Amino acid sequence: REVYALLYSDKKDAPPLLPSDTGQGYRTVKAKLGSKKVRPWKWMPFTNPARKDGAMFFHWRRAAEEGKDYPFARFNKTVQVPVYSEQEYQLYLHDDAWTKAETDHLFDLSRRFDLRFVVIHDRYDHQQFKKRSVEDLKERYYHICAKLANVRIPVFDAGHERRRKEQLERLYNRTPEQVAEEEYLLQELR
Amino acid sequence: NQVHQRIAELRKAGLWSQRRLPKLQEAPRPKSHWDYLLEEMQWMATDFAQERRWKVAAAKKLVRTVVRHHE
Amino acid sequence: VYGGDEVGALVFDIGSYTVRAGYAGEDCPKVDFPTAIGMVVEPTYYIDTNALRVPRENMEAISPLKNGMVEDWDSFQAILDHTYKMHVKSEASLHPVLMSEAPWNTRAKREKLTELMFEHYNIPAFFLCKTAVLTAFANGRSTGLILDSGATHTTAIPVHDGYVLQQGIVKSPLAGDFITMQCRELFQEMNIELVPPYMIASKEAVREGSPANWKRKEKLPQVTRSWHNYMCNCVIQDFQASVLQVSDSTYDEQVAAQMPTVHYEFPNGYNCDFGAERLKIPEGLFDPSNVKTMLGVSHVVTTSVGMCDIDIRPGLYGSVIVAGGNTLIQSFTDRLNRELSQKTPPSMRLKLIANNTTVERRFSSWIGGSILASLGTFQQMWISKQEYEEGGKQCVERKCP
Amino acid sequence: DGPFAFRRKAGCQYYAPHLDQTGNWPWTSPKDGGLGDVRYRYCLTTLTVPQRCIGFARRRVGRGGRVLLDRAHSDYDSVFHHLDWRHFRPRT
Amino acid sequence: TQRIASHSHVKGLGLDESGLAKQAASGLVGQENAREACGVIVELIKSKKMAGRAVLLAGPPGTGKTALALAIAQELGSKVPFCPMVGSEVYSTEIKKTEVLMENFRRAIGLRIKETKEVYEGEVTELTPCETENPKTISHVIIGLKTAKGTKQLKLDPSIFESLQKERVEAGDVIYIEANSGAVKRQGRCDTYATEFDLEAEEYVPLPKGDVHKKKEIIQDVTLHDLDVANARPQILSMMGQLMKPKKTEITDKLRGEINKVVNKYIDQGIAELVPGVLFVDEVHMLDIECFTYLHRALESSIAPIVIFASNRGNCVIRGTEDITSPHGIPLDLLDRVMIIRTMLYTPQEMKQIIKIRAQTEGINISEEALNHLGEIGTKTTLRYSVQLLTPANLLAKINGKDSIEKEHVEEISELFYDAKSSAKILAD
Amino acid sequence: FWNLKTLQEREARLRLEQEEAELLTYTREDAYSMEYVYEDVDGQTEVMPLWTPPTPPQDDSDIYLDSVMCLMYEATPIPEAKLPPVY
Ligand SMILES: Nc1ncnc2c1ncn2[C@@H]1O[C@H](COP(=O)(O)OP(=O)(O)OP(O)(O)=S)[C@@H](O)[C@H]1O
Ligand SMILES: Nc1ncnc2c1ncn2[C@@H]1O[C@H](COP(=O)(O)OP(=O)(O)OP(O)(O)=S)[C@@H](O)[C@H]1O
Ligand SMILES: [Mg+2]
Ligand SMILES: [Mg+2]
Repeated sequence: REVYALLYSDKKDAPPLLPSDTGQGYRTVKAKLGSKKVRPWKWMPFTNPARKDGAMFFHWRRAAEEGKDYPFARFNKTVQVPVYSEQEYQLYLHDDAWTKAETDHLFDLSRRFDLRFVVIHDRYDHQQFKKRSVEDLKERYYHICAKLANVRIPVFDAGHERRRKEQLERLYNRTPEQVAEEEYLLQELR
Repeated sequence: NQVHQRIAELRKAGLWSQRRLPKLQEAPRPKSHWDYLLEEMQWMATDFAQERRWKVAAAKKLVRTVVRHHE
Repeated sequence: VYGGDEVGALVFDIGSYTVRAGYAGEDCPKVDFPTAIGMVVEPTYYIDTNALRVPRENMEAISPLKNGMVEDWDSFQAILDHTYKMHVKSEASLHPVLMSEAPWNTRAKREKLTELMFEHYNIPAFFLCKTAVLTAFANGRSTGLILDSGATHTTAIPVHDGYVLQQGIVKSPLAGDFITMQCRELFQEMNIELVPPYMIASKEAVREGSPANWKRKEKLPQVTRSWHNYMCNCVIQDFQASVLQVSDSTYDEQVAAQMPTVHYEFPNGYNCDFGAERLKIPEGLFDPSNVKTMLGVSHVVTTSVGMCDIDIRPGLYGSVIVAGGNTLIQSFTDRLNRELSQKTPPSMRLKLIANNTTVERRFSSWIGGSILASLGTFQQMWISKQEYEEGGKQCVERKCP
Repeated sequence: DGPFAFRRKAGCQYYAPHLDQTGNWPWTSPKDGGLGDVRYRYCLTTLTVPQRCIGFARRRVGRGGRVLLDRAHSDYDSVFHHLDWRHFRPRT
Repeated sequence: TQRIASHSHVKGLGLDESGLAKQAASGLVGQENAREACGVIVELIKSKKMAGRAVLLAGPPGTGKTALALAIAQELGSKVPFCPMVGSEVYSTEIKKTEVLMENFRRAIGLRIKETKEVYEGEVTELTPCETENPKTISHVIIGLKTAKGTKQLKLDPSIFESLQKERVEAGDVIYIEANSGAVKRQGRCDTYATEFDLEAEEYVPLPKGDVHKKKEIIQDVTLHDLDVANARPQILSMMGQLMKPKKTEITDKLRGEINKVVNKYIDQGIAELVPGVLFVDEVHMLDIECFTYLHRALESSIAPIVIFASNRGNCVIRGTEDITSPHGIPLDLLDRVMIIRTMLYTPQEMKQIIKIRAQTEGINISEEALNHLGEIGTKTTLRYSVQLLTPANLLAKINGKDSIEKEHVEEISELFYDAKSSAKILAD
Repeated sequence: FWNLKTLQEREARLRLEQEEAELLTYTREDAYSMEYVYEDVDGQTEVMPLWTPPTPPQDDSDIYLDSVMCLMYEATPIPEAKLPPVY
């Protein structure tokens, strides 16, 4: 038996226990605190090498840590997305169903939103270019990536994903009588 | 029986949820900067909620102790 | 790598009701003054509560925001200057600023806001995030259906992976202002003369239903109709907070009549028992068809999710976040949860995040802004002034998604 | 099956749907359909000072590097106080 | 435990659920009928119904009579008191022989005492009296006690004020207060106030762990002989008694009856439970006629333990008689009171099995041909002799850098050491 | 009666003192110096998990997982043994 929660489990939860000295009294820990002295902290500018501009923000950091490389810069790495020349498109990637500027818009969005195709679909310029389903965006992206890799791996199956979503939509839209029916079948077929 | 035909007709229509299609695996990718940002965000939000709960409870404790000191 | 880095950034969340501001890393906005400001045509601006509540000749009450977006940039600059000088007490060029924005904010308005922040206030860094994402971030959720009901709109905003799915935004005009108008109509039907507290020199205790025995303040200057309407709106909103209650189910006259009455005292000493009409008024938020084609809040919810990818609908129903002041009406959360559980598909888990307090409902966007601004991983996201030198038009739309 | 039949293609892998139990977020119990990712779990914990079980707790790092014990309410908290399942205790 | 004795391999009677003896199990080989009779004796002991029942293990030397008695001891467990004696022990210089016999009888009756104590222990945090008007008058004395678990306040009877000052209790003292008597006992300053600079030893104790209020169960195992000795001579008369030699005394039947009464009262009160056990008398033919006659009366007591005799003497004159020969050195009158279990000689195969089990218990690697040679040595000579050859042959092998005994090592050790019969042969020549 | 009243008033005061929060802080030794372990009936040991801020990636082993996908499908690819053959 155990409990799971994110932020907290219930409104009646007891407060967290914070660490602190002197909880057993200051007098007993007097000699330890008096034996030492704190290291100096500074309000200092820091370079973030993940940023390309070079802007300097400020930190509370120890004096010896001044000028050290920003640790959060290690997180910075983007989702690998291929880049193609105008020539490579003209040679290989041409499709009568897709404009080049439309594909370039798709790939720019992909680089922006880390291949989160639901977000790409939301941000896709359906007004200027043709309306696209998320399966169409995935199809075009994975087709281009596979073709570029072959020119210079689980392949995408657009039909299977389309069928999967259509089935999920059909299962979602059904009336409460049509889910009462299914649960009554599921319980009576046992 | 008739229930079997009903199930078969639902399955033909796709509406039989017991036989839902699987999901084709996306090509694998490592975590991006935004994924680490959302992880750190979730951790910081937890720390905020717990710190607020601690400050409220500690204030209540100290004030009721002062009231007992006067009583 | 370590805990999030605090870079001394400011978090501004300027809504139509109150301007919420403070320092990043705090768990509550250190200031929230009404968005409505006083204007005298010369213009002289009276901005905060201490100044608004005193009568002045030829002073109008206006708001910089219109439909969740800023329209009058002069009043916006006035509010920003007042916030800085009085509450922030620090130079604008010294602290990075993270501001919230409406889910539906236009590109030109975002560019104008960024231009104002960089050219006028000379801030070192800037970021503009959506209110819905910050509300989700305040709850530690990267995805979910934000349901915001302030004074201007009741809006469902689907967030996925920290991004607002703008196609799924559904907005309704039923909000706190609609409730204020409904209470105004109720008072008019009962022939209660709304006397704002500023006109009362003295009052005497009277019984329920008795005529008010109050003395009018003398030497009162002439006031504009806008300021009088604003003061009446203030008293009506006090009434809304104190009296109104959402029925635990679909409103019924008999059940409403059975339940006990609640007593309220108006500023002029007039007091009454408000019976069952206190339940009828909030019912318009849920069943607008009975108010003398708007969608109910539960229908705004269920419509908004239906416009998203069905891969993400399980997550949207699995994380419903309620925010906004108008959601603090008694039993509003319970009624909403009941209706959504009744309407939600059985195959998907529905869970309303349990945070129901004034701080967690009204300031949620500011809390999310503070959380985001305190992240070390977020320090890459800032728009710098050097970046504004080149991409003043180009990058501002691209840097803040 | 017909219009919604499963057709495998070469060089492809698939994720089976959830049928027995509806899924849930990682921060939720496997009894509640969740992944149960252990960073979210609260388990019974004993302190050294006081030498008493504080009940269900989880170790979480705070903002300043401060390690914090989050605590979850339970109806049997008094019994856990009298106590001397997965029950963690500190050791050098 | 760790050192290996002549019976260290006997782990019990190798009996099945049906009471039949396995051919070789639990360290015993053969003696199937004798082992089955010993198992019935074990059931008799565990029944606890009977008193003074006697059994005689009888048979040639080295037929496992002592092994069977120690196997009964293993089967009964460590709870049942099993008192070994040899008949030579009755001839004491401090007390008469029949007193030695009665003392060993009472050593084989166990009693298990159960004490349940309720105690309130903790570090003293307050001693505030509660003043009142009498219908300064105090109606209660409040004591606050702290343990590692928590803190409790007690509303004690005011009369406990005498014991608090008698014990000189102050704040910071660990004390305990028993529920029944209400008397406080002080056990030192809490060690949280000890510095490394001050010198005291007995006056500091660690802060108690656990809840302030505790319920303790104390279980003690004693024999009736322990109670006899305790009540016969309790521990200036003590100074002279401890300076002088505390000899054994001829405890009177009056004391034994009083202790029987007290133990029956405890058993009625539920505080105690009796565990009657076994007295084993090896070499019982060393007893004399006075001892055997006394044993007639001793075994007819309703309080007596179950006694196991062993003899190998055959038709032998009874000690302390003249020319009275008896079938076991044990007069026919006493033999009429005992059930007899016969033990029989071993076959060569049974001897080989015993030799192998001994080599295993001694940790000795023995080759097959060495085992056959040692078995045939044991079919000559004696079993005991052939077993005794194992470890010196292992040592001889270790000297020659062999991890296992080879036949040549057995031969050489046999040439070095001789048995009783070969030595009688040398003496005759 | 006066004593009964005073004891009920005392128990009320003690209840008020106990309803208030008991613990708000724990020692530094427990916080950092000592690791928390659990030993089961077989002697296997488990260390209590620590929810830390995200660790920087050393390689591309930090594979992304869609937490919303895991609400409808399970996180492991179907084994080829139970996968139906190619259509
Ligand atoms: N405790 C309360 N109970 C009931 N209504 C309240 C309460 N507090 C605030 N309100 C109402 O909530 C509305 C303001 O909510 P907010 O979300 O703070 O507005 P805002 O966010 O500043 O501006 P918008 O409309 O969201 S752009 C007003 O109509 C208030 O009357
Ligand atoms: N059946 C048996 N199984 C295993 N070991 C045995 C067996 N019988 C005897 N032994 C062992 O061989 C030795 C001889 O047995 P003992 O019990 O000593 O014989 P005994 O009958 O006591 O001979 P006496 O009469 O005392 S000289 C001891 O070391 C026993 O442990
Ligand atoms: Mg708002
Ligand atoms: Mg013997």
